Amino acid sequence: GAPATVTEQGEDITSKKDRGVLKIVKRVGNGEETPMIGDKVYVHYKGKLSNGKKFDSSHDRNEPFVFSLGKGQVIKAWDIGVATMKKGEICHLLCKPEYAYGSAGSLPKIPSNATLFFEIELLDFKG
Amino acid sequence: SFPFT
Repeated sequence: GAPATVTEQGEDITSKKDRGVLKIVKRVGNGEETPMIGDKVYVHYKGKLSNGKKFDSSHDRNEPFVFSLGKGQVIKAWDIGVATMKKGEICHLLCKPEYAYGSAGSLPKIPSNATLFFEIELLDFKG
Repeated sequence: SFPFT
């Protein structure tokens, strides 16, 4: 399935080249510009655990998730991954725990040492 | 909580 495919076929987008965040572009977005640090970014997402459980989805809440890019308001994988996206793009991210919640995990759904899968759509970005 | 931290 999609988690396996991005695990085996994704591109390493980390600056360290440590395979901690792999990405596949599923839907090409618009033009060439990516957001800049500090921009308000609006995303839709779906997250799955390695046991197959869906642990979150913005679609189901009927509102996008909004954060300021590059400020550590989200897991590292999201700061790194969204920074690579164009407006309108959909990608898959496969995130090792060092770029997510590490040994701590995150109650209720995310265990310790969890590799996470996400589908992310970048709806918009603005300064 | 997710999707924060």
